[PDB]
Amino acid sequence: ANLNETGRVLSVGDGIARVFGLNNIQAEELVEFASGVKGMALNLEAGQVGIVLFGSDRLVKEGETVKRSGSIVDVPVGPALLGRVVDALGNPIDGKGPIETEFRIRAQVKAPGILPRTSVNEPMQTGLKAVDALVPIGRGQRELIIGDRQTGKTQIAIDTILNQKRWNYGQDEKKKLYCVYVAVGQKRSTVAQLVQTLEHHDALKYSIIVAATASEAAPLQYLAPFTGTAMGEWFRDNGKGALIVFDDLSKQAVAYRQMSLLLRRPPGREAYPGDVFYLHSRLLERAAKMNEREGGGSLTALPIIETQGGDVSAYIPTNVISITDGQIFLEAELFYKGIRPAINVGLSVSRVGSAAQVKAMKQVAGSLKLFLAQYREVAAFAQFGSDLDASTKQTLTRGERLTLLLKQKQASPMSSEEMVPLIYAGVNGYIDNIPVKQVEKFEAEFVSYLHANESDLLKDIAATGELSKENLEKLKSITENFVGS
Amino acid sequence: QYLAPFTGTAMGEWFRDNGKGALIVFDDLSKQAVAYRQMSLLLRRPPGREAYPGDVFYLHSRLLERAAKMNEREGGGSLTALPIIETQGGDVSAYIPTNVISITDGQIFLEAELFYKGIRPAINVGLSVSRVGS
Amino acid sequence: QYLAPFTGTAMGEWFRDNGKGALIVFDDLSKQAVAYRQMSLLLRRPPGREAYPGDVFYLHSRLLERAAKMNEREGGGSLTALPIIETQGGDVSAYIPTNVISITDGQIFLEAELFYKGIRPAINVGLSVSRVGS
Amino acid sequence: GVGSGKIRTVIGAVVDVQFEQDNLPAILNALTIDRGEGNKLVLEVAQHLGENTVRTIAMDGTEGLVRGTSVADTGAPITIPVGRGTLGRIINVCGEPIDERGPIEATKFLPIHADPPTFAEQSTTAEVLETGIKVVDLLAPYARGGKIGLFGGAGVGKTVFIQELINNIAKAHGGFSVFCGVGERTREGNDLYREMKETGVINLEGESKVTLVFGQMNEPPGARARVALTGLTIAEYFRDEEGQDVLLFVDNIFRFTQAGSEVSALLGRIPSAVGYQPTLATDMGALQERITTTQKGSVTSVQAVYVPADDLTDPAPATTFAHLDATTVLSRGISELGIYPAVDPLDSKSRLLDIDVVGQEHYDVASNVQQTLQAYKSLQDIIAILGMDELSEQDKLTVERARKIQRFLSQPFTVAEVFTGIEGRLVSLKDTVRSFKEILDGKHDALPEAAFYMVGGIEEVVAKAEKLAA
Amino acid sequence: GVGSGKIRTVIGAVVDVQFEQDNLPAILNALTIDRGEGNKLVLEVAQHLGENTVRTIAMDGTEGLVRGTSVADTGAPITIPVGRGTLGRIINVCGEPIDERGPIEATKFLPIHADPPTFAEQSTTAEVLETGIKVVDLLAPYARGGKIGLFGGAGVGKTVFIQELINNIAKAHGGFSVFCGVGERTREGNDLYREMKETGVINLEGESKVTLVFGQMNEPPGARARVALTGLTIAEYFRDEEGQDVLLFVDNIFRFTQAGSEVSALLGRIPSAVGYQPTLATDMGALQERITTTQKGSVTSVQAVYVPADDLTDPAPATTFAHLDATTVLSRGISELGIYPAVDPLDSKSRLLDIDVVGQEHYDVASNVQQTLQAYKSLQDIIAILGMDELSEQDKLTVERARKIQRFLSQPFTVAEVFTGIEGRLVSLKDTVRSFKEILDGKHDALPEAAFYMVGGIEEVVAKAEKLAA
Amino acid sequence: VVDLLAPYARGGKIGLFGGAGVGKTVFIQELINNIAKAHGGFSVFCGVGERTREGNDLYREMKETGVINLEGESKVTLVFGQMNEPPGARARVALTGLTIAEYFRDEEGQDVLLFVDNIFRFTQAGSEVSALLGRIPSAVGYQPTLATDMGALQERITTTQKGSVTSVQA
Amino acid sequence: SARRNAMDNASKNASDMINKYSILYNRTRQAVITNELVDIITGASSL
Amino acid sequence: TLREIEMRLKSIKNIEKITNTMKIVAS
Ligand SMILES: Nc1ncnc2c1ncn2[C@@H]1O[C@H](COP(=O)(O)OP(=O)(O)OP(=O)(O)O)[C@@H](O)[C@H]1O
Ligand SMILES: Nc1ncnc2c1ncn2[C@@H]1O[C@H](COP(=O)(O)OP(=O)(O)O)[C@@H](O)[C@H]1O
Ligand SMILES: Nc1ncnc2c1ncn2[C@@H]1O[C@H](COP(=O)(O)OP(=O)(O)O)[C@@H](O)[C@H]1O
Ligand SMILES: [Mg+2]
Ligand SMILES: [Mg+2]
Ligand SMILES: [Mg+2]
Repeated sequence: ANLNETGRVLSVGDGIARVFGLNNIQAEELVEFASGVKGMALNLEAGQVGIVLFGSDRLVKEGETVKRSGSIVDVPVGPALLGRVVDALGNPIDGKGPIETEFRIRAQVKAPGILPRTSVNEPMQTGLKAVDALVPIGRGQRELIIGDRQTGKTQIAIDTILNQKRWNYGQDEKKKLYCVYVAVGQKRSTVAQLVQTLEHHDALKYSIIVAATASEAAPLQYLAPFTGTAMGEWFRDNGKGALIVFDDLSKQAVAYRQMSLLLRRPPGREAYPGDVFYLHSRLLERAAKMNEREGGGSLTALPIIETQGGDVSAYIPTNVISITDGQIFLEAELFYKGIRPAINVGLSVSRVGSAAQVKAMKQVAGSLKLFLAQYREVAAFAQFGSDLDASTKQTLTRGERLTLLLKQKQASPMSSEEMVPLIYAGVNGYIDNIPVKQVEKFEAEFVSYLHANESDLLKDIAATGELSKENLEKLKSITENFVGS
Repeated sequence: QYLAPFTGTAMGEWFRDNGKGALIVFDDLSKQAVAYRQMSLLLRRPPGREAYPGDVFYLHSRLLERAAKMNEREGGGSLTALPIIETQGGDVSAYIPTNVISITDGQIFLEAELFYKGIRPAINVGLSVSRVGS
Repeated sequence: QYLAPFTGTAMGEWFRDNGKGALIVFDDLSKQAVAYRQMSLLLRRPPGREAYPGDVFYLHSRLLERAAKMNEREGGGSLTALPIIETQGGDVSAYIPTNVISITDGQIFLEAELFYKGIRPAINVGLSVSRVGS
Repeated sequence: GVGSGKIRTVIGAVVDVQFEQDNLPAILNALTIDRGEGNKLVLEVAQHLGENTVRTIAMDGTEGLVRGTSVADTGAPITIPVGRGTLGRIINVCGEPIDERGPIEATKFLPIHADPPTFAEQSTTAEVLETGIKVVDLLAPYARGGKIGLFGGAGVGKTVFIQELINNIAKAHGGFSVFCGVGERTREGNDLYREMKETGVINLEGESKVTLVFGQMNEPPGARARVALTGLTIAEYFRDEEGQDVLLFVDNIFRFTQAGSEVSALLGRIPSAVGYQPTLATDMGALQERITTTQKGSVTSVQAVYVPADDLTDPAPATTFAHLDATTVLSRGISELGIYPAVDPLDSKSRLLDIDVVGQEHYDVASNVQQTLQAYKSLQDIIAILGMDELSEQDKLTVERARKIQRFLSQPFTVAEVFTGIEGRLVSLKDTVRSFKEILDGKHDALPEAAFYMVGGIEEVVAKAEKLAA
Repeated sequence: GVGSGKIRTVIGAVVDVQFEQDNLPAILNALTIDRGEGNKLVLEVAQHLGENTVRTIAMDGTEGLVRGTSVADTGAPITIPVGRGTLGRIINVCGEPIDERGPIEATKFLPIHADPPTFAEQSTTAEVLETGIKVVDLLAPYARGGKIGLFGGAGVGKTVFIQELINNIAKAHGGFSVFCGVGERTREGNDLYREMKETGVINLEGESKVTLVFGQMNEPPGARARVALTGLTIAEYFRDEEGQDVLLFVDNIFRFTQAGSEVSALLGRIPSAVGYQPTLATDMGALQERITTTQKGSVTSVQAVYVPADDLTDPAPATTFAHLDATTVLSRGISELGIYPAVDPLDSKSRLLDIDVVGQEHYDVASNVQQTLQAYKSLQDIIAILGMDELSEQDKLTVERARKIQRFLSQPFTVAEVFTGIEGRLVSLKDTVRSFKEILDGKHDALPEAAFYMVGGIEEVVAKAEKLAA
Repeated sequence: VVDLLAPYARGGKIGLFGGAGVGKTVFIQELINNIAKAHGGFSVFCGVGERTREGNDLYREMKETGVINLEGESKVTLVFGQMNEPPGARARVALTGLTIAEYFRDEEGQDVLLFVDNIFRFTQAGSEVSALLGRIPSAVGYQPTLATDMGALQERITTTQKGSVTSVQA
Repeated sequence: SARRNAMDNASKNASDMINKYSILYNRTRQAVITNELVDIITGASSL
Repeated sequence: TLREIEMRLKSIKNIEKITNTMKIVAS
């Protein structure tokens, strides 16, 4: 009888439910069917309501009564979600008890304006020496992880999460960083294995995993990045620092293409809807560093875009690259060359990371990147331009040692005090004597002995983090003592 | 043109059911899928690769599958099929060929490079292969 | 913008009929086709290649055919047309170029490679031809 | 609920059935149209069109249907018999034995549609499965209890690759196996069915080990898009109710995705990219996620995945890589050179190529072989134009080793005795590893490239080099 | 007729409003849906669907909208506060401040939509603008009171190039300025807003000089498509009513065209090439023609143009070429070498490259530079194959000169202090004219080619040569 | 050269290549005079969507070469459908001129020549008509009825026991 | 007298590479025209 | 890809310009 807060279903098909009634329903309002399946009403038409399903269409028949929820799609937030595996809606799926909720934040929240923002200066050490030295990331920055299939995009994001363990032991809040991993379109076994990998390093108890596997309905895969961002936006608004990794956005646009094409919304380029750019624009823009009057918190977003044959000119990636504050291109061709991570430095770049990079590294990394900027040009032509000229051949025996030094095994984040000695031995070229077969093992115990030799040389960086001219006189005294090993 | 391979198969299928031997040569299925694409695109059916409908493979699949050697219980007759596919520039990675190749029990490739050279028939021995020919 | 080449031709067609000489330069037809295409796709007229309508060739054909050398029986005047086509990366195989080139009595190709070389105007002598240039 | 409705319209392989009020069958239910004497015609509810009308997909041919014929509602999805009685039988998509050896006797009957295993009972088994293939047990080692995919265009040898693992692994593996043929040649099942009764896996006079399900290219889209859900339902009963390790060989899983595109136009869906259906990642995800190792039992799946026109950017294979734990990409250009199997060493990857699984000894060789094979195919332009003589002194030695490795990777399979004549060859995992250390180093660098062609390890290379030296 | 109307449907960012007869609002009007507080929703009338129904485009988010709520008609387009009181304020497209520094002081109000100046009131201005960059004020000089475009894809240095032109011109230019941001990053506006408070252009103690109207990429496509028309209204008020020479930096103008494509699909338009809207040149032309120099005042505009996937053949930038007086194409291949700015020294053209504007001297200097760089690019194959030894004695010197020139084209920008650490260097216009002749003649053909990287002026190249030699 | 390397098929189809300015109009005018005196059959020239100037220059070049005389009786008939005519006209002109050639074949029993120039603009004109009818365009924006529209013109060109029609199509 | 043998084969192996890269270009253009028109036909005939 | 085909063509098509003009020069 009443069709203002309830309504009967006209037709349900492939997750799309057209319901008659709901005269007082809002746009993007969560609804509840008579079979426990949720859903939100995207397009409010004249005489009917287009509702997508957060589940299966098997339990819904024609004429099913549809109760409302009277609220836009919101999700639980707070610190009581740290260490829990949840879906896109917020319901726990790890089985470790229900979710204690502090407050709730909408899934579709407008990004903060200009004035509540401030210039980024807080660093975010990923642990990778090839990243923090060449493409530094600040807190509130948008650094894209774009690459082809199985080139190391996921493993780079994990190394950033595992690296932030050494700051969750202390009490300093400016260095704290809580991680968020939003699995979009993956399989149940991969995400579950990723949880145990994060539980194998005590990295789960400060990170929140939002699982939207491939079996779930397309509205769930679409909403998972937005809900994950809102769950990390709670830390931003309360002064704390947060980090979220979208893995990935290339499969989210596929799910958003289903909701659009099945709600009879007109398609655009490459069968994707028109606002496929606005799908990602309002998502990454919600990550920034805010004023001290607004809390002083920061949320950093790491999106992942899987290309097809290195095609950086495809529809979806060209949009994302135009949004982020830089990208980290992973070329599958450099992976077999030995370079791991296969970071094509000639294309990856950060923008406002130069002033966010550590001062102890900027003192040695500012010139370091430009040594490879020359090396990629000369090393590519030593048999094509077949002229045996030893005039500028010194750059070849210099870059091949540092580019081989940028290697780093999987899930092995090197600390700031563990990376600065290696770079100084590379920029100066004082390790060119050792062959290309023992340099990878030279680094293995060049870091370990420095702890036993001078444990008071790492406690200063743990408090200050800056190396002055005094240590420059000591580094020269440390260098010459271990050149014969 | 779309029905001629099916009826011709049915005409040679009478010999197959009566324990006899029959042979059918489709010349050619490359121009049959053009006729099927014509009636498909005039029926407002959405196109796909090379503007062909998605069921362009199911067109030839149920066609060639009717050509085989039957068991001893049902006489033992057999129907051999010799389909023909015309390529464009030696493009074996095209839509229609990859569909037919994935149906037929091998193929006999004919590169035009050896044809004008003198080798006739220009059978590319390096690409032609039979499967149950052991 | 779609009516300008036609009203411009008719204004230059008065000189042709009165036994006088006339010259007309369409600058440009490549931006006129995008104007007709804009109003055609909004008039629910079915699109074709590159969204250009079916009668996109009938647009530039009946426009340039109105330029000719008249007999002395009709005055003896002459209307000369100088169409201009802005290509995209030297793409002489695109739709609008293929239309106009197949209608005009030759073309004068301007390649930017010779413009940076210093030769101005950068006239590609090797492939720019005139049919009745004898 | 059990009522009765009538057919309103019939288009292609899609039939709409009109019911009365309150008697509408739910989605994914099974309908029955009685031909009576031939057999029964089954439908499956796809969507509710409204006006007391549903839209179904026919599990057989729609030829002969007349508007007005009544249809009965079974009140349940396509129920199939599952249990120990299915071992050694050939079943269709509906659940009926097509081996004409009598009805299949069983007690439990499960529907073909079932919810995939949740996040709670997911397993993280990263165990190596020895295959005997050199390219496999070195570069992309298969994961036991995981999912393996075989790509490559038509004619590269995806079907031949499978029947080797059926002959090699399925016998050493004591557990049961299931082979569901999805949209492939019918003779490839007949010529394989006789091979299972002579090997010992299937014995009609005793107890068997494998179960056969077949929906071939002669089957309409409704059967070619649901036959994969029948063979998978049986494997889940052996895993979650009997707790056995089950092998699931799928060939070809692409036909499941393909058949969905032949009906999506008739189901009223706006065609997605390259004429595909929007529900592509979901419909595939609602089938590839049910194939996973749970806490109960373990399921190892080796699925052959067809690639349309050698296009890996095609929407059908591109969404399949995410559901696979280890990939074995086959290339067409490799097969034109005579290298079998045509396993691309630069595209076949695995999750077990880590030092936490096989150690540093195996990982060093695999990382050194892929680096040599990359240096040769990255300078392929200079070799093909300026010639091999226009190279450096080291980049000419790497080419020499790579050409040996590229051919040493080739291996005669057990089923390859009918195409080559050479006996079948099975090489151990550790036997393959050291064989490449004696090729990357200064050892055996005097032997030609023809000494590594169709060979199983160096122990057979020298056996050919012994004939070569004379 | 200001009254009320009710909502009929809400789909995404497109909301249709039902009105009563004889109360139908005109097209391009402003409709307000009242939310209790400020920043209430505004709608832009786009179409008259008939039956007293109007299809509008949202200027904000549509979540929370309920069918049946009343919609007020202001009977006028989006009227923004215009005047000298807009300086130093951050305003949205609606005309409301978002810097929470209070209301906007103004008297006269003007709509955002207005007819462009007629052909009879157009002004022909061939005046050179002294920028401070060597490559700019040489090959492709900018035209004061004209329309300047910056091209290239994402990551070639378009935004940094603008932040450099602000530091140089906004204080040398006497008249006011308006910086409108169309669909760009929000932090880039904040990183720019701080520099405004420190450059002296914007101050909170005294009345500022520039107006900031920003519509970021987080705002729906209805806001990005009309925000460029908002900042344009402020500039025209300074041109028509104040008669001042105004700077109108647009970044980025590509988003204006892109936002029109995201709405055109939902407005039921047949998509054109590359998924663009049919009203491509007209919608851009209805904005580029209003940005022109009339006989009352003058408006200079430096519009950065994003190039999708580095494809200059894309319909969006290709239509922009016909509107600009001077183009500055940024090539990505120049950025990969480390040369900033990545201005293509051959593709960057200008209308003021004539002997009637700058003279025969400047025109001949820039002519020999391009011929040199074109001759150097013509020998790219020989240098990489035959080396430097296999060349004639004439083009050898040109190669030795072109390498010095293209490395001297790079200039360390004042904003590029954080990217290179090198202090910014600024040069005049006529200093560069004599600096290149001393390079073209051979007067400074002894200095090394690495002494031209990141230096400003010829008298500084020698200063670096003495230090590097020691 | 013709009767040795690439002999023309009696009642078949011959593709004529080469641009303009090489001597293509003279080659056609030669075949008109030859066959009319070698075998005794007439020739048909159909202008499928060509320029009006080329039609006037060829019509004036035929009255000076001897193949057409207004004070006597000519040898070849001319059917011109220029570019200024809508795509409906340019898609039926080839079917118009072919009909005249079938009259000399079936009723008069002769070996007729059918010159088509150009045959590509016979297909292009069909694609513009197809776009006007709204039928979904096939590959490369062509007609779904591409092999039939082309076949509807060529299959009518064959050899009978009464006569024959040879077609030389540019 | 051996440079030519390395420059004559460098001309017949380049021509054998031009043909295979000229057919591929015609294939890719033929794929662009369709896969873009199909993208228009889908969006146009969606209403 | 498509963007690099014509780019890779112009290189190979102009490599033919070099090798063919080094066969007669050596003569
Ligand atoms: N820095 C590294 N050093 C060594 N090995 C690595 C590194 N990064 C990744 N790998 C290895 O490469 C393999 C593929 O990496 P990863 O799983 O990150 O792929 P991906 O980028 O996520 O692509 P996909 O999502 O398609 O799998 C992994 O199994 C991992 O062991
Ligand atoms: N591993 C292999 N060794 C030798 N020959 C092979 C191998 N794989 C495939 N072939 C050859 O390829 C042909 C067809 O391969 P097949 O497996 O049928 O392709 P598909 O995977 O498309 O079915 C066979 O005739 C066979 O000779
Ligand atoms: N003048 C310059 N000097 C040094 N680096 C620059 C310069 N301009 C741009 N860059 C580099 O280019 C990258 C992106 O430039 P940006 O201005 O963001 O380009 P766009 O705005 O077109 O994307 C930055 O990370 C910066 O390091
Ligand atoms: Mg991954
Ligand atoms: Mg197969
Ligand atoms: Mg920018």
